[PDB]
Amino acid sequence: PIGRFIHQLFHPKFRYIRDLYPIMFGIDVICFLIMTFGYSAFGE
Amino acid sequence: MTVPPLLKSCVVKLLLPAALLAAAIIRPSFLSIGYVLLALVSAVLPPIRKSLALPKLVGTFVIITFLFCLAVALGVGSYQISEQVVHKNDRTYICNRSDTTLFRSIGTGTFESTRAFLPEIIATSAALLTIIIVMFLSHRDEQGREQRRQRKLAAIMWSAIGNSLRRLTNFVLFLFTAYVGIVKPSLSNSIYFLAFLFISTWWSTYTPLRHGVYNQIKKFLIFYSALHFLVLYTYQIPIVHHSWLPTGSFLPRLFGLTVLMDSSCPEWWKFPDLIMKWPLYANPIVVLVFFYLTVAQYKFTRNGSREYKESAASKGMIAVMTFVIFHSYSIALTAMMTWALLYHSIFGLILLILTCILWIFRDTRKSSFAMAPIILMYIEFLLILQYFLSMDIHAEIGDPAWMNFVGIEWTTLPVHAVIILCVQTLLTLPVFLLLRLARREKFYES
Amino acid sequence: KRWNALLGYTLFTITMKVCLQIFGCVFLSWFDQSGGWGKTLCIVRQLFS
Amino acid sequence: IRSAVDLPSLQLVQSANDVEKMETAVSVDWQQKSSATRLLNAVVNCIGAHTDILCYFFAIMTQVMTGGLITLPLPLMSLFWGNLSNPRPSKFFWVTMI
Repeated sequence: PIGRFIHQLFHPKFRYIRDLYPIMFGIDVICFLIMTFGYSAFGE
Repeated sequence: MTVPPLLKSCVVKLLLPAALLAAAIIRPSFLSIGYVLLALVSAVLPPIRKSLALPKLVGTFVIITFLFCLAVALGVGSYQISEQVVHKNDRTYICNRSDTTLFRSIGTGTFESTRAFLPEIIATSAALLTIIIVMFLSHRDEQGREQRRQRKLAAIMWSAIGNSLRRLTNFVLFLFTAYVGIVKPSLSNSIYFLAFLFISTWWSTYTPLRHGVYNQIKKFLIFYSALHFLVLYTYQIPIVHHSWLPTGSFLPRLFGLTVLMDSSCPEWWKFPDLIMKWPLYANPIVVLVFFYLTVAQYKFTRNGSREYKESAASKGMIAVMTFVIFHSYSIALTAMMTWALLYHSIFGLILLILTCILWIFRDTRKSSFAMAPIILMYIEFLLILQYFLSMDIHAEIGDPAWMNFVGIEWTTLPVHAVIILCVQTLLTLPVFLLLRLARREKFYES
Repeated sequence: KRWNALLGYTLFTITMKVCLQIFGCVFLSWFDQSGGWGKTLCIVRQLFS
Repeated sequence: IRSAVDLPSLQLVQSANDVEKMETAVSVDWQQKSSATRLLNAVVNCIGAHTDILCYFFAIMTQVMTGGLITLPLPLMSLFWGNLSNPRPSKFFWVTMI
């Protein structure tokens, strides 16, 4: 499927200039605390 | 109140052996053989498309199958009527004499009326289902650039689909028919194996077979396999066949026919060591499997495709291939060597003393390609004497004193026969490859 | 067609929803012995009554 | 003539096909006190514009609800193909999912 990567990576053409990293950081922060505050479930 | 046609074709094909062949296994008799004949003749039905209407011959013997099912139902029912009526007694079912012989030549005891009604209910429900679905619910209801390129990429996927899948599944068929004779060596698979060896020595000549005649070969194979399976079906029926073809005779042994009870004349009882449970209860169902599968691959092969530097990496791959050709001159010899040791035959004695010596020869690759065919002849007669040493006619044929002296005897374990034949084919393939190389060299020269 | 499809079928399958359960509740047993009748009278009674 | 009057009317109503824009624009004007009747209409119009994201979300939900590998090809294939192919998975991936 070489055409798939060629289209998705090289010829998207209309580059949409956005920057969603703070949303990712918020999601990751939400997950770290759920790994922490909730610790009894991950342990037998 | 209509349904699409592709589902109609798939459902008719699926329910075709579902209620007919399973009913055949449910009540083995002279009635079930006709059921399986119906199953096969309808199993060779052509497909139904969205733009193509239902074929007339298809519907013709769908009508004939419904008629046969209804006639069987009527006859069985009227017999049920007469029998339940006339006697109206005798909860003891004691069976003997010629009356059981006729009523088991077929065409109260609790499980009598029970087993009578279940095949009938299933057959009537399925036949009525198919016929009514045909009758009422018609199959035919009615009488950017980057996106297109990505869609055409799926066409590139399908281009390799036809290029490779049909090609590789053809290979699986050759190994499929190879395995059948390995499992149960008898008269049923002797022609399979001999034809496979002859088409192998044809595969040596390197000239592709004409694209009209392997159809004929595989058609003969399909017809014989179906008829053989039918013969084994007629051998697993009630009393009349047993009386006619008694258990323990040489004719069932040669033809590949197996017992399924005490039998005697009739002793009576019921009618239902894992080693040998594998051949005897593999072979019948799995030859049904090959029969149906080879009809399917006949159809598939019938179809196909519409068209019918200074690189050092170059260096490596090419040079390796030339070395591989040198290696091809020797590889097959290793194989026969191991095989001879594996057997233990004055014949092995000969491979050893004969092969160890053509070993000191100064002129090499050319000599071997030249002398390969007669070696193919020698190793070819061996698999044949081996199928001989395989038949369950171990002691009836006879073992003269000369055969006692040679030490090569039969195989009392058919599981061991499966093993040695499976090894034999897989390890004698390289001599076929050597024959192919010799034939290609001869073709190249001229 | 819709009338026969999503209106006829619903009532046609709800009408037995009472008499099949009364059938199941009727004279105690019509299914449970040794050999070969009610294992296929079960395959249907696994979902019918 | 009634059709020739109504069809341009609905065509001008659909000429307000700036949904792909508003998804941000209304996302601004609903951040403040804008409790008028237009808020619910705009929310309804917006929820029907990112339907593919909803399909992926519900695929994740139906995978986590059972937690087997029979349904696992659904989210695996959905992510790998749709979320990496294009804005439009070419209308054939949807057939495979169906």
